[PDB]
Amino acid sequence: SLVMSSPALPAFLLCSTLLVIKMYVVAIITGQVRLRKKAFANPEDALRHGGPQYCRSDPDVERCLRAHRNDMETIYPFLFLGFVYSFLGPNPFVAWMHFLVFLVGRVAHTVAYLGKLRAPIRSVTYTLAQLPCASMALQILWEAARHL
Amino acid sequence: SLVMSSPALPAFLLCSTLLVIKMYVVAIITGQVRLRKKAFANPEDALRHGGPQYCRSDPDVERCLRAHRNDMETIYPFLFLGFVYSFLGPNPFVAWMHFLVFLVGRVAHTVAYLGKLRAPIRSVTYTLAQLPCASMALQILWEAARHL
Amino acid sequence: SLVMSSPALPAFLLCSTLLVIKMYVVAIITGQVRLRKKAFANPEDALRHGGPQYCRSDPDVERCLRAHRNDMETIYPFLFLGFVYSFLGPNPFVAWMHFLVFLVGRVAHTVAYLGKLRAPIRSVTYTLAQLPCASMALQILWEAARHL
Ligand SMILES: CC(C)Oc1ccc(-n2c(C(=O)O)cc3cc(-c4ccc(C(C)(C)C)cc4)ccc32)cc1
Ligand SMILES: CC(C)Oc1ccc(-n2c(C(=O)O)cc3cc(-c4ccc(C(C)(C)C)cc4)ccc32)cc1
Ligand SMILES: CC(C)Oc1ccc(-n2c(C(=O)O)cc3cc(-c4ccc(C(C)(C)C)cc4)ccc32)cc1
Ligand SMILES: CCCCCCCCO[C@@H]1O[C@H](CO)[C@@H](O)[C@H](O)[C@H]1O
Ligand SMILES: CCCCCCCCO[C@@H]1O[C@H](CO)[C@@H](O)[C@H](O)[C@H]1O
Ligand SMILES: CCCCCCCCO[C@@H]1O[C@H](CO)[C@@H](O)[C@H](O)[C@H]1O
Ligand SMILES: N[C@@H](CCC(=O)N[C@@H](CS)C(=O)NCC(=O)O)C(=O)O
Ligand SMILES: N[C@@H](CCC(=O)N[C@@H](CS)C(=O)NCC(=O)O)C(=O)O
Ligand SMILES: N[C@@H](CCC(=O)N[C@@H](CS)C(=O)NCC(=O)O)C(=O)O
Repeated sequence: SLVMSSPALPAFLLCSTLLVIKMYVVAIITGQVRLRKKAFANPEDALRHGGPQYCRSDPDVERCLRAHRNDMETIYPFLFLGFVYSFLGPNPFVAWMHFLVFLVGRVAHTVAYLGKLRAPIRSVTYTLAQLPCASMALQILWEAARHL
Repeated sequence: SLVMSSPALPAFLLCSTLLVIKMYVVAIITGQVRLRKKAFANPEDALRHGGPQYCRSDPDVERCLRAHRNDMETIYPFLFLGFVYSFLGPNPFVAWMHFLVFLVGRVAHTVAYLGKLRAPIRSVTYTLAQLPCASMALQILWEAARHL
Repeated sequence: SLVMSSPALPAFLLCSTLLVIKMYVVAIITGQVRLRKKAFANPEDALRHGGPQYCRSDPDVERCLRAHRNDMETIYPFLFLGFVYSFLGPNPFVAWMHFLVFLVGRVAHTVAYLGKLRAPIRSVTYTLAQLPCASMALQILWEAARHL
C-alpha cells in the first residue's frame, strides 16, 4: 500500500486520524451541551427547541467552542507539518516520538479544557504539544531551503 | 499527470477545490454583508466607512462567521481525510459517492445556514456530510494500524 | 529527497512552513497580550493570575484572535491548494510568484492587522494574497476535471 511510501507515515496517519476523530468528538459534545443547556446560536434552532429565549450564549457552550478553536489552531498545522515531515526520512523512533507527544498533549489539552482543570495544566499540555510541531517546522524549513 | 497517481484522486481534487471556492464565496458574502449593514470588526474600518458607531456586531455578519467557522470545522478535515483516502485504493464508485455526499451536504449546509432555513434542515445536511468523513477516518485508521 | 518530487515543491514548502510559523507567532503574541492586559478567557486562568475579575474580554486580545482566525480562513486553504498545485507541473518561476505573493501578502496582513494600520491597507493585503489562491484553485479544477 501507498501507506508505506515512508517508514514514519503509518504512525503519522494513525495519530492524525485519531486527532481528527477527537475533534469530531468535541463537535458532538458541543451539540449535546447546546441541547442540555438550551443555548442555541440561531433563532431557527431556538424556536424548534422551546422558544426564542433559547437563542443565547452559555459559558459551557463557549468553552466547547474555545476547545474546538484551539484544536483548529494547532491540529490543522500538525496535519500539514507531520505529513511533510514523514517524507523527509527522519529516524523512525524519533518521528514516532514527535507524533506521540503531539497526540498525548492534544488529548490531554481537551481533557484539561472541557474538564475545567486548574491552571496551568491546560497551558502546559498546549506547550508540550507545540514542541514537536516547532521541531518539525524547522526541519522542513532546512530541507526546503537546501533544495531551492 | 500526477493527478492520476490513484483512480479516485481526480474526483477528490474536483470536490475539494469546489469546496475551497465555496468557502471563499462565504468570505466574499461576509464582506458584502459588513458593508451593507455597516457592521465592521475594527475601528479603522468603521472610521473609513462612516464613523466609529459602525464598529459593531450584526446578527447577519455573525451568521456568516458561523457558517465560515463550521466550514473550517468540517471541510478542512475532509481535505486531509479525502486526500489520504484517495491513496488507499478504494472502489472508484464508492470513493466518488463519499466525495459527492460531502460536496452536496456541505453546499446544502451553507444554503441552509445563510438562507435561514427552518430546523433541522441545516443540522441534517451537517450530519449527512459528516457520514463519509467518519467512514474515511475509520478506513484510514485500519490501514495505518495494519502497517505499523 | 522526496522534496524534489516536483520543481516547485521546495519553494512551496518554504513559504508554507514560514506561514505556519507566522501563525504560531500570532498565538504567542495573543498569550502575551492576555497576560499584559490581564484578559483571560477562562475562570481557572483568571484565578491563577489575580482574580475572577480578570476573566474578561479585551479589544487587543479580540484583535489578535481576529488575525489568527483570518489566517485560518486563508493560510489553511493555501496549504492544500499550493501542495496540489506544486504537482501540476506549473512553470517554476510562475509557481514561485504565486507562493511569494501569498507569503508577502499574508505577512503584510498580520502586520496591518496587529499594527492597526489605516484602512484599506489590511483589506488590500488580504485581496492581494487571495489572488494566487484563486489562480491555483482554478488550475486545479481544470486538471482534476480533465482527468475524470
Ligand atoms: C493564561 C496564559 C495566557 O498565560 C500563562 C499560561 C500558562 C503559564 N504557565 C505557568 C504558570 O505559572 O502559570 C507555568 C507554565 C509552564 C509551562 C511549561 C510547559 C512545558 C514545559 C516542558 C518541560 C514540556 C518543556 C515546561 C513548562 C507552560 C506554561 C506555564 C503562564 C502564563
Ligand atoms: C441544534 C442542535 C444542537 O440540536 C439538534 C439539531 C438537530 C436535530 N435533529 C432533528 C430534530 O428533530 O431537530 C432531527 C434530526 C435528524 C438528523 C439526521 C441526519 C441524517 C440522517 C441520515 C439518513 C443521513 C443518516 C438521519 C437523521 C440529524 C439531526 C436531527 C436534533 C437536535
Ligand atoms: C471593511 C470591508 C468589509 O470593506 C471594504 C474593505 C476594503 C475596501 N477597499 C478600498 C476602499 O476604498 O476602502 C479600496 C480597495 C482596494 C482593493 C484592491 C486590492 C488589490 C488590488 C490588486 C492591484 C492587487 C489587484 C486592487 C485593489 C481591495 C479592497 C479595497 C472596500 C471595502
Ligand atoms: C476527547 C473528548 C474529551 C472529553 C473530556 C471531558 C472531561 C469532562 O470531565 C468532567 O468535567 C466537569 C467540568 O466540565 C467536572 O465537573 C467533572 O468532575 C469531570 O468529570
Ligand atoms: C455558497 C454560497 C451560498 C449562498 C446561499 C445564500 C442563500 C440566501 O437566500 C436568501 O436568504 C434570505 C435570508 O438570509 C432570505 O430572506 C431569502 O428568501 C433567500 O433568498
Ligand atoms: C508576524 C507577527 C507580526 C507582528 C506585527 C506587530 C505590529 C505591531 O506594531 C505596533 O502596533 C501598535 C498598535 O497595535 C502601534 O501602537 C505601534 O506603533 C506599532 O509599532
Ligand atoms: N488563541 C489562543 C492563543 C494562545 C494559546 O493557544 N494558548 C493556549 C495555552 S494558554 C490555550 O489553551 N488557549 C486557550 C484557547 O485558545 O481558548 C488563546 O487565545 O489563548
Ligand atoms: N461548533 C458547532 C459544533 C456542532 C455542529 O457542527 N453542529 C452543526 C449542526 S447543528 C451546525 O451546523 N452548527 C452550527 C454552527 O457551527 O454554527 C456548533 O457550535 O454547533
Ligand atoms: N471573516 C472575514 C471575511 C472577509 C475577509 O477575510 N476580509 C478581510 C479583508 S477586509 C479581513 O481582513 N477581514 C478581517 C477579519 O477576518 O477579521 C471577515 O469577517 O471580514
